[PDB]
This record gives sequence, C-alpha cells and structure tokens, in this order.
Amino acid sequence: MKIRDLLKARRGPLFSFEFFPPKDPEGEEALFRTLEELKAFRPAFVSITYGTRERSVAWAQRIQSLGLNPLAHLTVAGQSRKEVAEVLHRFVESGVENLLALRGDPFRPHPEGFRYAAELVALIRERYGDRVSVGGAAYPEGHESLEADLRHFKAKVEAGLDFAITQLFFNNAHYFGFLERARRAGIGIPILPGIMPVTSYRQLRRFTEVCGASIPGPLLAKLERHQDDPKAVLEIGVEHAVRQVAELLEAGVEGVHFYTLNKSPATRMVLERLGLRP
Amino acid sequence: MKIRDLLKARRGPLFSFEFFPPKDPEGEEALFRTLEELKAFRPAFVSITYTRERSVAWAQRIQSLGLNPLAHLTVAGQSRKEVAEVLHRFVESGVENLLALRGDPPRGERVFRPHPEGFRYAAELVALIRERYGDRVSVGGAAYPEGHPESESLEADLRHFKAKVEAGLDFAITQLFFNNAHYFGFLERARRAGIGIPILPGIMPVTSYRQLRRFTEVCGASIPGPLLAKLERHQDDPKAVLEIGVEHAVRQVAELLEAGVEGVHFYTLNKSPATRMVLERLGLRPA
Ligand SMILES: Cc1cc2nc3c(=O)[nH]c(=O)nc-3n(C[C@H](O)[C@H](O)[C@H](O)COP(=O)(O)OP(=O)(O)OC[C@H]3O[C@@H](n4cnc5c(N)ncnc54)[C@H](O)[C@@H]3O)c2cc1C
Repeated sequence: MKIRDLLKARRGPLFSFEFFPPKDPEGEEALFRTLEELKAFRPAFVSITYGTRERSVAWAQRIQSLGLNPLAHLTVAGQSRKEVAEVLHRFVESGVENLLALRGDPFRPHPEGFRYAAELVALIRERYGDRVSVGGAAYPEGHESLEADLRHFKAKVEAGLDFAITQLFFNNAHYFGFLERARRAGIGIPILPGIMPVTSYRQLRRFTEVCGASIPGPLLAKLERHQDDPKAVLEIGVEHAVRQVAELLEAGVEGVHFYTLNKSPATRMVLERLGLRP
Repeated sequence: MKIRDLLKARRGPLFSFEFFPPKDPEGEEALFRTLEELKAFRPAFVSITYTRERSVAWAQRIQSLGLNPLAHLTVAGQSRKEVAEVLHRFVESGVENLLALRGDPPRGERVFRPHPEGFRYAAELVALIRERYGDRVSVGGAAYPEGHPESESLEADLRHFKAKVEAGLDFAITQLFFNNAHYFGFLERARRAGIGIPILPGIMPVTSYRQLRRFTEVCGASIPGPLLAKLERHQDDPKAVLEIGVEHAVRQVAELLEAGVEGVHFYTLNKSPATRMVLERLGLRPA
C-alpha cells in the first residue's frame, strides 16, 4: 500500500522502522529474522538505509516477500542521473510503491549527477506521477538559517512530496517548532517525527557533529555522568525516547519513524513501555 | 501598530497581557499604575477583558500610556447596531487591534442565547469589521486547542475555526491551556486544514484551587493529572498553590519559546504577581 493512503486511512498512529546495511552475511540473516519478529508490532513500513545499489533492490524484494511494506531509500550522491533513474526503475519494477528521495551525505555532486533531493522527487513524478508515494527528509534543527532551510523544504515539497520523515531529534520542542515554520509556510503534508533512542555514549559525537541533533541539558548530564556504564546509557536513552513519543502521540502526530540499530531492541522497548505492542 | 504588522516583522516572540475590569476606582488607578510600570517591558499589546462605554475609555487610557491596546469586542447580549456603535467608538479612538469574540452567557448562566437582533458567531463580527473597516484594523479571534465546551467534536470545532479565519482573521489567541501537547496538536490539526495565520498561545498560571472549576467547565481546559494531584493536595495553602501554578507556567512557556511560538499571551488577574513571577524566572524581567 502507498504510504500516502496508509496515512489518510487514519487507523491510529503509524509506526515505521529504519534499519542499517548489515555488516556481514550472518548479520543480514539476523536483520531479516528481526523483520519477521517485527510483524508483532504491525509496522506500517520498513526500510534499510541506502549506501549497495543492487543489494538494496534485493532487500526491497526480500521485505516484500515477508509481507512487509518496503520504503526504498534512494540518494543522488556519487551517481549519474542515468544510474539513479536505473535504480529507480529497478525498485518500481520489483513492486516498490514507496520511495524516500534523499541527497546523500557528501556536498559535491557526481559530475553527471543531481545536486538536490528535489531533483530526484521531480524525476520520480515525471516518470511515475501518482503511481508511487514519495517522501523526503525534514531537518527540524536545520543545518545557513532555519528560515533558508524551510524555503529549501518548501521547494522539495512542491517538487511532489506526499510526506516527510524527520532527522532524529531528542528535544520535541525543535520538532514542534519545525512543524510551526511549515504551517506558516503553507505546508500541509504529513511530517512524521524520526526517533533514535541513545543506546551508547559513542553515538553522541555522530548525533551532534554529523546529524546536527542537539542533546537537551537534562539528557546530556544523565548520559555523561553514567558515560562508563553501558546498561545505564541504554536505560537513559529508552526512558528519554518513551517520554518524547508519549508527548508526540498526545500532540496528535500521524506516526513515529524509529531508527533501529539492527541488534538493538531499544525501539521495541519504547513501544512496549508505552503499551503499544498489539 | 497593527498586530498583523508586528507579527510579519518577525523580531522574536510578541509578549502580550490581558487584565480584568477593575472592581472600584482605587483598583482602576492601581491597574493603570501597573500598566505604566509594564511599558518598560515593551509588551507587544495589552488588553482589559470586555460596561461597553468603560471598555472604550480603558482602550483610550492604554493608548495615553504609549501602550498598544487590543480591544475585546463581543456580540453577546447586544444588538447588531449596538455592537457596530461600540466597534466605531474603538476605531475612532485610534484602536487598530480588535479581538472579535462571541462572549460568554451572563453571570451564573451556562447556555448561550443570542440577543434577538444580535450576532450569533464571532465570525459574523469579523465579517462586519472587514466590510466596514477593511485593513484599517487588524482582527484576531479566540482559538480552542481542546475545543469549545459547546462544540460536538474537535473536527467540527476546527471547521468553525477555519470559517472564522476565512471571515478575515489576521491572527488568533488560544484559550488558556495547561498541557502543551494539546496546543501543539491543535496547531497540527490547523496545519492539516491549511490554516497559516499566526496562533498565539494563551497562558494563565493557576493562582487558586477555586479557579479549576472555571477552567475545566467554562474555559474547557483539561488539567494534567500530575498538576491536578498537586493542586488537590495543597487546596488551602495559597502560597504553595501560587508556587505550583507559577512553576507549571514557567515549564509550559519555556517549551513554547523553544518551539519558536510567535508570542505568548498572559491572562493576568489585576492584583496577581503570578505573571511577573513567571517572567522573572524565564529571565524576561529582573528579579
Ligand atoms: C483570547 C480570548 C479572549 C477572550 N476575551 C473575552 C472577553 O473579553 N469577554 C468575554 O465575555 N469573553 C471573552 N472570551 C471568551 C469567549 O468569548 C468565550 O469562550 C465564548 O464562549 C466563545 O467566544 P468565541 O469568539 O470563540 O466564539 P465563536 O467563534 O462564535 O464560537 C462559539 C461556538 O459556535 C460554534 N460555531 C462557530 N461558527 C459556527 C457556525 N457557522 N455554525 C455553527 N456553529 C458555529 C463554535 O464551534 C463554538 O462552539 C475570550 C476568549 C479568548 C480565547
């Protein structure tokens, strides 16, 4: 089912899961076993982050074969326009109905490639129109100004987005604040909050330096005073994500997208502790 | 200054204050001393809740202090012609900012019935103002994040809100709320309905247990379980009820400001130090 339609269907909040490319063959089999277990939570869609162009088409097929609904990540970084159109064709031919159009981390484009995620959105709409559902990344904490960032989002939405999924955040006020900039800019599409519980102290450099997320003071303090206790970090991260999602659901979000480490049960723990395992 | 122009300028959050009709002449002079002391804070605008001749004079006196008045104007218990006459009295006073309200039933009555030659909906007053004054005035209306108590559902309430905006609102101020998620959820419903106008959160710190009945039944605000717990085990200690209410409002407003609201609108009892205490602890006024 197209995510556009799943969102209109209004049958409670949608819970989605994003996993990561497996490290080795046994990790890939453990990832698809974990996907089979995940049917317990009735996930509205599942994805594996895209670098592995041929692997990702086969993963989309494997997810389908499990009776799950794949969201295929497609990036424009380090590919020609022809290369990106080819992977696009391969996904939709395989029965993929849902695409997440991303620029990719490094920015300097491939010399015969696209520069902006909006160009990939426009390509999909040119080739497939409304036969597919297309999402893009939203950045509640931005990167230039938040105002310039929001104009770049508006542009991408207007290229033909059906929905957006946020970058991970730990401070819900930043997500609500992005939704308010979007409303003032006339953006009405569904914007799903993305949540990654802190599972280890090592992650905080990635989160701040790479993903640009901010760590609220009360969370940062608890983490850095327990920084050498892996069990403590995990409990701090799950508790923080439980409180975040509890407030997001009270604020009528249409769903929550969970960034899940392949081996980590944290996202499953968050939904169990909220009483949301069916 | 028209509030739609203050909001467009985008210079950080607007802070506004709404006070209550004074009870006697000493109270009236003490209220206007308070407003003279507030001008140091550069409030975006100030109002007294809506005696129709008195309300026009109060708007004049606020202007006399160099403050920007928001004239509250209701349709309850007045003919269309009486509402039009009061409206004209505000505009001719140089009042540029109107808040078009239906108004409550009279004191001790709980069922709204329109005056037989009167308006029924605030949207009718918004349309009157736009037909008669156009862009000479900036017009706001009430929004209800938890729904009007007399609305049948949140989706019907939102439909009615949209109709009021389409009548010619430049902005809205919410009913008071205690649970920020209900405010954020209202903005998300407004966003899904294509409502883009600025919507300013209305905050009233709990200053007494007795107020909770007004808040839940007349105003239609829910009280979160933790706060309700704490209030209903401190009922007869007004020093601590004050402290509970101020600390809850500080935590609300802190989150609203981190969520980049376009401003905060504080409902302030005339003698109450609660708003001042909230501003001090937020670092917006000196201790
Ligand atoms: C910031 C603020 C300031 C206030 N100031 C004052 C004040 O100074 N004096 C005072 O007495 N009160 C004041 N109030 C209270 C307000 O007047 C009451 O809440 C009143 O009950 C409703 O006012 P309103 O303008 O929202 O009404 P309206 O917008 O007319 O709504 C009244 C009801 O009618 C419904 N409705 C609206 N349009 C339609 C339609 N076309 N068909 C059917 N149903 C419809 C609504 O959903 C709602 O249930 C204030 C409230 C706020 C939030």
